[PDB]
Amino acid sequence: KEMKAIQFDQFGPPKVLKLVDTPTPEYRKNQMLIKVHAASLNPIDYKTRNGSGFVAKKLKNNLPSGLGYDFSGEVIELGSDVNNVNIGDKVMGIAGFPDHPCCYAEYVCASPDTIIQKLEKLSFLQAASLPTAGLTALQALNQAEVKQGDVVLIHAGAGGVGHLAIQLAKQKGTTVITTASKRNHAFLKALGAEQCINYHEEDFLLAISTPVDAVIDLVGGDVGIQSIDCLKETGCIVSVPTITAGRVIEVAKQKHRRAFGLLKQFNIEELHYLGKLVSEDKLRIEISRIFQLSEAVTAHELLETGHVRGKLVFKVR
Ligand SMILES: NC(=O)C1=CN([C@@H]2O[C@H](COP(=O)(O)OP(=O)(O)OC[C@H]3O[C@@H](n4cnc5c(N)ncnc54)[C@H](OP(=O)(O)O)[C@@H]3O)[C@@H](O)[C@H]2O)C=CC1
Repeated sequence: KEMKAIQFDQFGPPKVLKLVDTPTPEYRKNQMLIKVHAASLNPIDYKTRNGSGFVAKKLKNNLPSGLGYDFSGEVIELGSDVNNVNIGDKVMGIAGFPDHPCCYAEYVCASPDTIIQKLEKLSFLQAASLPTAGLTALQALNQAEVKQGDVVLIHAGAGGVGHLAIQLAKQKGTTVITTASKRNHAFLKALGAEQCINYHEEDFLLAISTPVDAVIDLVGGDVGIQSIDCLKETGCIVSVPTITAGRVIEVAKQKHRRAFGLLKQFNIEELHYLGKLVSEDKLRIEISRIFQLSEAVTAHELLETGHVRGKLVFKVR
């Protein structure tokens, strides 16, 4: 009943992550046990681990805790009352979201409501890299009601959510403006960005010629606040980081502009859709580095720089 898993005993720097022997998750009669093949990293992982996030509030008196929500793998055990999944099925989805992060591990417990069948053409690494980043990109674009003709500014275009959002926005027929390092300019142009603003070189507002219909703000804080000034009268900002969502919405209200937060929800139909695109080479998931669980500290140090292009992923098997 043992497995290897990454845990942390205290909130702190990346060094607090440990590869630990731990029991296999318990599963209820309506849940399943999954042998994990792949699990991707998201910033929420390091914000929880350093204790800054809202999820850290709930785990405060409940450590040690695992980490990770995105996973890919094989169904090994099934509860008595699970009807539509079979043992041996290859699956992809989210586990333990939000209060029981657990995917940096060899086995996870999951509900059939938070997984789908992995398409055959998808690799396990691709399948584990998609759920959080992809569902967020899509639901942000939908919250902004992006249509063909619209101008869309996507901050942090080279990252996990961004690089997908750019591709999805291009496929919607929108003019895509984005912010990134000079180093990522060529990468983002190739994915469909019309303009890549080097945000180190000048105020990004100065680089934007005309009022924008939507801002997909993936940085938040003062960048999100600043983005309000480039919106059209009818434009809206979707500020995705949760910690400054309220602040950004308030300043938008004061500027008489529409603003939204975003809380990623699991959607079977959307993830089916995103996965199909990836299998048909119509949407690229950029996996910039593949780690073993043994390298979790290193992985988290890289992720916390805030300069990861695309996705980092653990190959568990
Ligand atoms: N509320 C929700 O349901 C969700 C919220 N999120 C949140 O959204 C945010 C982004 O997520 P994710 O895409 O995974 O993050 P990433 O770590 O993958 O994003 C890294 C990217 O950010 C860019 N970047 C860093 N600083 C700036 C800046 N000041 N201006 C413009 N770009 C910048 C970098 O570009 P470069 O190297 O070129 O400088 C890099 O490519 C996170 O804070 C995350 O917690 C994510 C998923 C769901």
